[PDB]
Amino acid sequence: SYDRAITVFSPDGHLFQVEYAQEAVKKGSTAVGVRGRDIVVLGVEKKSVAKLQDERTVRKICALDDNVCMAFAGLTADARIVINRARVECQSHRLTVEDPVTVEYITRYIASLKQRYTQSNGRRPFGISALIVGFDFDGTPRLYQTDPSGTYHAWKANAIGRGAKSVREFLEKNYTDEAIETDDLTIKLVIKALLEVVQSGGKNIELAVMRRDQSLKILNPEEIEKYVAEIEKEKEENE
Amino acid sequence: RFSPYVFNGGTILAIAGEDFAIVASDTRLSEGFSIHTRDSPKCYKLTDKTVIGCSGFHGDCLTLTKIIEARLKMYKHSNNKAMTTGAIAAMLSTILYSRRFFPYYVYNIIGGLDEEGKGAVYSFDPVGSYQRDSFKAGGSASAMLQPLLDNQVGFKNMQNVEHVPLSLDRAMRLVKDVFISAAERDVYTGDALRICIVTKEGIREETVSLRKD
Amino acid sequence: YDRGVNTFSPEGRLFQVEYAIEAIKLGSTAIGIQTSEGVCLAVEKRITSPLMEPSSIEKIVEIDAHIGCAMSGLIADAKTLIDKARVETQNHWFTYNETMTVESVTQAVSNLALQFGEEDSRPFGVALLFGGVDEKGPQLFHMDPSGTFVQCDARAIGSASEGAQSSLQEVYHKSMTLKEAIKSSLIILKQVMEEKLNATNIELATVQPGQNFHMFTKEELEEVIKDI
Amino acid sequence: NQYDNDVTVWSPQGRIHQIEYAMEAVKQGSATVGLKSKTHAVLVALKRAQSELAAHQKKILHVDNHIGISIAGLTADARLLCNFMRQECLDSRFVFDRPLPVSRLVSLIGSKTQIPTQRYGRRPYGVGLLIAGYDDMGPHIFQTCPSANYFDCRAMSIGARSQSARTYLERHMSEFMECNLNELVKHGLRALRETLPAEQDLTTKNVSIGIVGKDLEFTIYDDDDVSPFLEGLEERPQ
Amino acid sequence: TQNPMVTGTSVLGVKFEGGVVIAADMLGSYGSLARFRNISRIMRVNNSTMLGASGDYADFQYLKQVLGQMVIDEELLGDGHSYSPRAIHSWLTRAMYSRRSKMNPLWNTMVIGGYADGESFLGYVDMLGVAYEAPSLATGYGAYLAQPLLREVLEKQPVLSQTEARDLVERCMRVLYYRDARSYNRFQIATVTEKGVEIEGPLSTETNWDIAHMI
Amino acid sequence: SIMSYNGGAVMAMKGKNCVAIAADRRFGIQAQMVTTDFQKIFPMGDRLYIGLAGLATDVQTVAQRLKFRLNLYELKEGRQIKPYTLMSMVANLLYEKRFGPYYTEPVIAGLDPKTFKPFICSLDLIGCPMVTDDFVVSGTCAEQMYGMCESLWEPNMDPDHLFETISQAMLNAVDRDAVSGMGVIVHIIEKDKITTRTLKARMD
Amino acid sequence: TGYDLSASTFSPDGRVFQVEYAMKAVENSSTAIGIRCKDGVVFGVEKLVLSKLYEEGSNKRLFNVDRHVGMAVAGLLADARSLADIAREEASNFRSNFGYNIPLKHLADRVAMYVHAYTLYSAVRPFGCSFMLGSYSVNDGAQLYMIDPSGVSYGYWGCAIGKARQAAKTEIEKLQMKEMTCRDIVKEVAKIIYIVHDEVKDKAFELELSWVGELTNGRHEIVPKDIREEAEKYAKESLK
Amino acid sequence: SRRYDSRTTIFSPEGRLYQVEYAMEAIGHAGTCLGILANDGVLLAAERRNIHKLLDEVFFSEKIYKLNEDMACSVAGITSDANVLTNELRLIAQRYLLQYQEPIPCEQLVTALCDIKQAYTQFGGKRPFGVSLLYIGWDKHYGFQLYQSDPSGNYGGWKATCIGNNSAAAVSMLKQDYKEGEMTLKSALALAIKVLNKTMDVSKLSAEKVEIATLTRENGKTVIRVLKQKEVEQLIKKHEEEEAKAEREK
Amino acid sequence: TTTLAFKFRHGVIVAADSRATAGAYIASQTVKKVIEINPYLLGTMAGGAADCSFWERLLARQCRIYELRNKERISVAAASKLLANMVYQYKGMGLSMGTMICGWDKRGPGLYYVDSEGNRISGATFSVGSGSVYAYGVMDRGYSYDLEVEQAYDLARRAIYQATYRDAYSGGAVNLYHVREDGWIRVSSDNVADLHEKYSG
Repeated sequence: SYDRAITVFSPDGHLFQVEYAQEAVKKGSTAVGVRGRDIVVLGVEKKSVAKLQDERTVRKICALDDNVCMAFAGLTADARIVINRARVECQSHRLTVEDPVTVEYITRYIASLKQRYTQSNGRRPFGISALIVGFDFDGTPRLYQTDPSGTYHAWKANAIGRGAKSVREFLEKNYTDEAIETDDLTIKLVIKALLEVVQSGGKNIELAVMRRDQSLKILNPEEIEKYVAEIEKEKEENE
Repeated sequence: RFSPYVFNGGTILAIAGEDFAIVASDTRLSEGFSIHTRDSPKCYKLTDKTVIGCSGFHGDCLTLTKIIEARLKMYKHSNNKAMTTGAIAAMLSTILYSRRFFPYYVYNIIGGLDEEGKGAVYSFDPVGSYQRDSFKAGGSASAMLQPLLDNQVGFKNMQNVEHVPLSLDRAMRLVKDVFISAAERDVYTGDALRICIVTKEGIREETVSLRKD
Repeated sequence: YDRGVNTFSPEGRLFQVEYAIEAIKLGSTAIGIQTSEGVCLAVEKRITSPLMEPSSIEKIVEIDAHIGCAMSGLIADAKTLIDKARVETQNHWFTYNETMTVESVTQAVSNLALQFGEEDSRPFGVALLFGGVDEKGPQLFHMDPSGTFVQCDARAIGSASEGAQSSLQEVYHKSMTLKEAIKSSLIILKQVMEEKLNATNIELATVQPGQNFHMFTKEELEEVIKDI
Repeated sequence: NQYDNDVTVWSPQGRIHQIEYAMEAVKQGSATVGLKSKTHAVLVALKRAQSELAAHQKKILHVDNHIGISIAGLTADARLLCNFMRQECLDSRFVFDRPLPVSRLVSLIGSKTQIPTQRYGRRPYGVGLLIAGYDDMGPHIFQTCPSANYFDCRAMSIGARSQSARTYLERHMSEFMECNLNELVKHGLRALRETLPAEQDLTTKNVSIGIVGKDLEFTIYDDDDVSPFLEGLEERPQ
Repeated sequence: TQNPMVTGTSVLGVKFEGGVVIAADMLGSYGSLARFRNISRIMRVNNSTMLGASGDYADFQYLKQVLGQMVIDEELLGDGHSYSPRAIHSWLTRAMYSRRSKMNPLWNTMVIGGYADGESFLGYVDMLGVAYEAPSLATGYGAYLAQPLLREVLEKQPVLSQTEARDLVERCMRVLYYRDARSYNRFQIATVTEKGVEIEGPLSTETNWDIAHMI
Repeated sequence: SIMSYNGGAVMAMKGKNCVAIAADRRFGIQAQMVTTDFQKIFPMGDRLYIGLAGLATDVQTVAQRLKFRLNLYELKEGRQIKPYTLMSMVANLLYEKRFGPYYTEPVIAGLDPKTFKPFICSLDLIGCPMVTDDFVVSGTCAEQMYGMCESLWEPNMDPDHLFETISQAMLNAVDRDAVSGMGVIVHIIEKDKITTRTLKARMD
Repeated sequence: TGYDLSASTFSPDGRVFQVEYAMKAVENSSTAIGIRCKDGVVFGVEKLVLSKLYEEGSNKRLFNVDRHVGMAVAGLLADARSLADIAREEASNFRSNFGYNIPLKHLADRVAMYVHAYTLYSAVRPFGCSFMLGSYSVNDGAQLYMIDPSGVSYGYWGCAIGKARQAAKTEIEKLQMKEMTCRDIVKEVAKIIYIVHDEVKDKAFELELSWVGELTNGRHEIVPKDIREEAEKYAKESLK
Repeated sequence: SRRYDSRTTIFSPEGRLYQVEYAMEAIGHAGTCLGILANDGVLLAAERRNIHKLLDEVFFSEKIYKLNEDMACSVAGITSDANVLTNELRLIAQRYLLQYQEPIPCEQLVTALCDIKQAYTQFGGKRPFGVSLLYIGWDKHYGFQLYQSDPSGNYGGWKATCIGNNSAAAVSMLKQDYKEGEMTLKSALALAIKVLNKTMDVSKLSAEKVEIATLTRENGKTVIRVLKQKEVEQLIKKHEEEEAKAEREK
Repeated sequence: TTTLAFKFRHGVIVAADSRATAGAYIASQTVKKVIEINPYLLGTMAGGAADCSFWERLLARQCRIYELRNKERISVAAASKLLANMVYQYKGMGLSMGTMICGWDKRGPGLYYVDSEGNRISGATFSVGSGSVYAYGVMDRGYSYDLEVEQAYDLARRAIYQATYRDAYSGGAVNLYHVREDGWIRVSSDNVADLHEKYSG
C-alpha cells in the first residue's frame, strides 16, 4: 500500500506531528464544559455563522448513545470520522455486554484508536480534541477530554480551542463549589465563562445539557438570551 | 475406502505413590492378526521427573512424542527451567484439542513427580480432557486392569480392610502380576514389559519378559 | 535533510532509537527499589491544573495479580504494550497453569520493542519499570525503547534520574526493609519534584510474598507522608 | 555524503557504508574471546553494567545441547537471530531426528541475514556472533559479521579493543591445540585480562565461560562456578 | 493416491553380520496382468543405505526423485557429513505422515536398509506412518509367508553370516514364487556392507513339482 | 419440486399493436395460502413490464437486482432502455449464477420505445432467451396455458378481444391448476396508455 | 550530481553508474583465474593469510553447485553464496523437471537473468560478484563461462577475476588448449598464481584449485592438493 | 525511492494543511455556481466555461448531473475527477435503494462522499480531489435542500450557495438581497438572473453562456426541470426591462 | 452425567455427580464436573468433557482480560454472552456442550444455560445431562424461593441421589457448591452409598 512512516521522532525527543497537530486544535473554535453534580452542561462558542443560512448541519455537539455526549475542536472532518467509528463501537459494545456503555470505555477507545493511528504506516494524525461527557451508572457525572496524542484525561472543567489559557484562567479564579450548587447557576456559569470568551452575542452560543436521567436537550436561543440578560443584571448588581 | 486410522493396541499402566510414579507398558506393536515386532517400548523419558506413555495409533504416538519434546526444549530455552508435570498436562491438553476436527486416536498417560515430591498421574482421552488420578490403565487391556487396581490400590468394595499406604516393591509385584494376568486373556499384551520408575533421584528402568505367545 | 528511518550512524548506533532515548528524558520521574521483603515502587504524577482531576492519571498500572509496572513520558504507547503484555501473561497461565515470570514477560515485550518498519512504524517512546514476586523472590526489572533489557536493584528513570541514581546509591544497601525504602524513595521524590509534596502528587505500589497483591489505596499515603 | 544514506546505494569507491557502519556498531560491544583445542571449544566473554546497583548484561546464551553462541552489539537483533537459531535447530531435530552440523546452520544464518542487506528499507543486523559447536568432526569456532561473511577460525575476538586479544592469541596458537580444559579456559581469560586497562580485571563479577565437550553438554558459568577457574593466575607485569 | 494403479509386490529384508541384504522381485502388475516384467524396485541410495518398496510404483518413482535430490544436495554441501540411515527413516516417516494427514496418501510400503558405523540398520515405513526397527522385515504377503522363516531361524540363532542370509532369502523368494498369485520367477538381490552398496542381477528360482505326479 | 414450492403463473400475449401481460395473485407455502396481493409484475420504465414466476425469494431478489442495474443504466445513458437490451441484461444477471442458480423464469413484455412495436420474450433459470410472436408462459401450470393460447390466439387483435382472450385463458388455465389461483391481475398496455384490470376469479 | 544514486536512473551520456561502481567493487578482490583443457576445466583461487585470521579451510570460494558444476567466485562473498544457493536451486528444478543434467548454457542464462533483474529497479542493489562456471559432459565437451555484475554471460577458454586481471591473462594466452591434458594445466595455473601477485602488500597466501573433467569421470571436486603437491615443487623453482 | 516522494499528507509548519488549501485555490478558478431555495422548488445556476462556437450541445445535459430521480449536482473544479465522483456517488445512492427499497436521503449521501474525499486526504500521499460541488434534492423529512462539498470532507447546508471565486461577491449580493422564504418561481429566477448578471463580467449575459435547472415537487413524479433556452431569453429581457424600471430612481 | 443449579434467596446452589463413561464402559468415578472458573464464577460439564473444559477455560481467559481492562469484575450475563458467541462459530461441526454459568452480579443472583446449539436463557431452575429429567422432577417438587440453607442442601443432595438411582450413566460422588454474594464456597463431597445408608432408613 503506502509503506512509509510519516511520523519520525525528532532529534531532541519529539513527535513532530503529534505536538504540531495540536496547533490545528489551537486554531479552531472554542468550547467549554463543566459538570455540576446532577446536571451536566457543555457548549461550544464561535460558530461564526453567516447569520442568514441553515444551522442544523453545522452542529458541533452530537451523541453516540442515549447516555454519552460529544464536543470537539480542531478540524471537523476528522471529528466526523472519529464519531462514526465511536458510534459503531458503542453500539457493538451494547451487542455484547447488556449495560449502557460506560464513558470511560468510549474514551479509551477513542484515545486507543488515535494512538494506533499515529503509530501506523503513513496515516496523518488526527488534529482534533474531543470532549466526552456522560454520566454512567448510579448517576455519576464525569467528563474526559482527548488529545492528538491519545491521552484520555479526566478534568472538572474545560479549556480547549482558541485562547484556552484565558478561559482556564477565568475558571481558575472561578472554581467555586457554590457555582455547582444550583443547576441554573451551573448553566449561567458556562454562559459567564463563554462570555469571558469571544463576542458572545448570543448567536454563536450553542449549548446543550443533560440531566443524567434523560437525553441531550439543545436549547432554543431565547432561553440563552434571558440567561445572558440575567447575567448582565447580576453584573450590574455587582456595582 | 482408504481408512486413515488403524488400531495398533498396547497397554499402559501407571501408579502414583507417596514419592514415586511407576509407569509400565508392553512392547508389542501389532496390526490386525499379525505381529510387526516384539520390541517397541511405549514409555518415553521427557524430563528428569516425567515419563509419558502413548498407545493407540502408532504414528500419532511418535508424532506427539516428538512435538512434546520440542515444546519442552522451547520452554527450557525461554524460561531457564524445566516444566512441571501439570504444565505439561495443560500443554498436552491444548495440543490434543488443537487437532479436534481431525482427532488423534491416542490414549495418553503422564506419570511423574510434582514439585512437592509426590506422585501424580494425569490421564487423558483422545480429544483432550485430563484429571489427576492415582492410577490408570490405558489401551486395549484397560477393562482387564482397572477393577483389580480398584481392589488392591483403591481398596474399594471391601469390608474391614484397612488402608495401608502403597509401598514400592508391593507396587512392583502388583505390576508384574497384573501384566501376567492380563497377558493370559489379551491378544495385544507383549512379551517385554518395560517398567519405568521415577523417584526423587532419577529414572530407573527394568525389563521383565513374559510368556512368548 | 530526511534520510531513511532505519539508518545506522556514522559512529554506529542508529538514529531513531537514540532519539527515543532522548525522548524519555522529558517525562516524569519514577523510582522502584528491590527489597527482599518485597518490591516497592514510586512515581510522580505531575499535576498541572486544578481543573485536572488528580485520581485519573495512571502511572502504576496492573499487569498480573502479582506483576506490577510503571510508565513514563508518552502515556499511550505504554498503554498498548501494557495491554499486550497482559494478554501474553494470560496466554502463559492458560497454556501452562502457572505464572509467567517477570523476565519472561519482559522478553515477550522486548521481542517487539523494535519491530518498527515499513513492511510486515516508529520506535516506541516509553521507559518501563517492572516488578513483582516470582519464584526467584522479588524482582525489579527495567527495559528501554532499544529492547536492551537488564535487571536493576533500584533504578530511577526519566527527567531526574541523575541525582536520583546518585542519591539513591548513597542510601541503598542490600539488607533494607520495606517502609524504610518507601520513605527513602519519597524523600528523593520531594527533592526532585517541583510542587509541594502532598496527598495528591505521588502514588506507591508495593508487592510482597506476604502482602500477596500490589494494593495501595489512598490515605495510607497520608499516614506515610505525615511520618516525614 | 549523499551516497551514505541507504543500503542500496553503491559508493563511487564501491564501499557500501551501511555495512561499515554496522561493523562499527559491532565494534562498540563488550570484549569476548573464543578458542578451541582439538577436543574442546571454549568461548569467554566480558560482562558490563549500566550502573553499580544494576546487574550485568549477560552475553553467553544457550542454543542447543552442543551449540552455544556469543554476542556483541544490539540485543533485539541478537534475540531475533537467537530465536531463528533455536527454531532452525529444532526443525532438523524434529525432521531428521539428528543434531545439526554447525556449518550448514551458519550458512543458513548468512542466507537469513543477506536479504535485509540488499533490499531497500531494511537494516543490516548489528550482531556479533561467535559460535562454538560439535558436529561429528569436532569443535568449530565461527564468527559472523553484519556483512554475513562468516568465518571459521581457531581463535577470534570481537568487541571493543579486541586487537590485543588477537596478539595474545597469535603467540599461543601453537600451544592451544594440545591442552585440556583448564589451561585452555585460563588462556582465554588471559586474553581478557589484556583486553582491559591494568587496574580492574575480573573479580567474579563480569566474566562468563561456555564449554562444550565430547561428553559435555553446552553449559554457561557465571562468577561462582567461575571462582574455581579464576584462581590459578598470576599478576600483570610492571 | 486413492486407487493404486500399478502395484509391485512383497519385499524381503534381513540383517546379518555387518550388513543388510534386501531382495525384491521385478514385476509390475496391473490388476491381475503382469504388465511390466522388467522394472527395478530397489534404489541404491548413495553409499550407506538402500531402499526397497511395494505398492504404487509411480509414488516410488516420486520418492526416488525426491530422495535423490536430497542426497545430491548434502553431497554438494561438501562438509563431510552424510545422512545416517535412521535419519532417512525419520524423514520418510514424516513424509508419509504429512501425506496421510491431508487425506492424500502415498500408496507405498517401504523398507530402508543401511549399514553405518559398525551397526546394521533395517527400518520399516508404512503408508499410514507406522514405523519401527526390526531384525527382519517382510511386506505385503511376505509378512504372512516369508516372515515365519525369518523369525524361525532368527529365534534359534540371533546372528547370521552373509551366505546363510543370502540362502535364506533365496528360499523365501522361492516360497513367494510358490504361493503368491502376483509373483514372478525373476528377482534381484541387493546388499549393503562396509564395502559399499551392491545390486546383484536378476536371479531366478529352482522349483519342485513332484506333487503333480500324485493324482 | 422447488418450482412447485409457491406456485405461480405468468402469461404474456402479443396483440396487433399492443401487448398484454397477466399473472396470478396467490402467495403461500405449498398447500397453505397466505395472501392475495403478492406482486409478480414489475414496472421497468414506461410502457415496459417484466413478470417473474417461481420461488418468491428469487422473484424479489432478481427484481431488486434488475431495478438496481436498470436505474444505473438509465442514469449512465439519458435515453430509456430498448427491450432487447433488457433481455440481454436479465440473461447476463441470471448467467452470473450459472452454478448458483436462481429459481425464476422471467417474462418480459413491453413495447418499442421508438415505434409502437410490441415485444415478448421469456428466459430460463440459467439465461436462455426466446423471442416469439404469439405468447410465452412461465410457472407450474405450463401445459394449461399452452393449451389456452394455442387454442384461442389470433394474429391481429384489437385490445378488447386481446383482453377477453387473455382473460379466458388465464381463468381457465388457473382453475384447472391447484396451487395457483386466488385472483388474476391483467395489464393491458398500448402506445397511448396503460390499463390494469382485475378479474372475478374463483377464490377457492 | 544526483545521477549516481539509483540503479534505475540513466546518465546524461547514457550509462548506469551503479553497475560501473559494482563492477569495480569486484576489482579489489583477490585474483582468481580459470582455464579449460581438451577434456576438462581447471580452477584456481589465490587465498591470502594475514597472520592467523582463520583455519586452512574456511570460506572456500570454490563452491560446488551441481554434481558436475562448481563456482570460482571473487568479489563480495555473501552475495556469491546467495547466488550459489540460487544456482543450486535452479539445477534442482531442472533435475526435478526434465530428468537429466543441466546444460551449462541454460544455467548461465538463468543466473544471468536473475543478476540482470536485480539491476532493473531501485528497490534492490546490483550484485557485487563476478564468478566462473566450469563443467564437462560426454556429449558436450568442456564449457567455461563467466558472469559479470551486469549480467553479461559468455564463454572463454581462459579468464581472470580480481586485482591482477590483465597480468594474470598475459600468460593464460601463452598456453594452448588443444594439446594439453589438464594434469599439466594444474601445475601451470599453480606456477603462474605463485608467479603473479607478489609478496609486497600481503605476506602469506594460500592456494586452492578446483578440478573437473573426464579424469574425474564427470564429477567435480577439489584436487587432493596435498597429493602430488605439484605447485610448490615447481613454484620455488619459478623464482629465477 | 523516498527522495522522489512528494509528501502531500504531512501538515505544514505554518499550522494548517498545505495541499488542502492549494486544492481550494484550484477550486477557485474555472467555475461559478449557486442556487436559490426559498420554497416550492430549488434551482441551480451555471456558467459556460467552454462557450466556443464549435461545440455540439448534443448531451441534453451540461454541468448538471441528474444523479438519481430526486437529486442533481453542479460541478466546479477539474471535470473528470468529478466524473469519477458522480459515478461513485450514483452507485452509492443506487446501492442504498437496493438495500432498503426506499429513496436515499440527501445527508447520508453527502457524508458518504465526504468520507470518500477525506479517505484520500488522510492517508497515503495520494492527490486530493480538486472538486467542490453542490447538491439539490428532496427527502421525506425536510423538503428541499442545499449542500456544499469541500475538498477537505467538510460540508454544510445553506439556503444560498457559492463555489467559485467570482461568487464571493455573489454571497455578498445574496445577503444584501436576502428574502425570508419567497420563491414564487419568478422572483427567485429574476434574483438569480440579477446575480449572474452582476457577478460575471460578461456584458449583458448572453443566454448561451448560462445554465439554469430547477427541481419542483409533484406527487408522483418529482420532476427535474433542466429548462430550455427561450425562457432564459425572455427572463433576460424581463430583467433588463426591470433594470430600466429600477434606474428611473435617478 | 446429571447436573443441576437453582437460585433462591440466599444465592445459588450447584451440585453434580462425578461419573463419566465411554459408551457402556466407565472411565472414572471422580471426574470433577463443576469447573471452577473464578472466585466468583462456576461452570459445569455437560456431555463433552474436552469441549466444556476448553471453552470454559477460554472464557476464563477472556474474563480475566476484561477485569484487567475495566478494573471491575465481569457480570454473569456478559460472560454467558461471550461463551455463546465463541461457541456459535462452530455450529454443525459436531460440538456437544450444554454447560451452565453461575455467579453473583451487581443485580445479584445469575443463572444462565448455554448450549452447543447456542441457546442462551436465564431462569431459576435448570438440570442438564442424561438423567436430568429425574432431577427436574424431585427439584420441581421441592422448589420454592423462600428456603433455608440446610433445606436447599438436602434438596439438591437428595435430587442428585434420585437421579443417580434411576439413571444408569449417573453415579459416583455428589459434589455440592454454594454461590454467595461474596464468593463461592464448596459445601461437601458426599458419596452415593453413604446417601443410600442415610435415606434408605
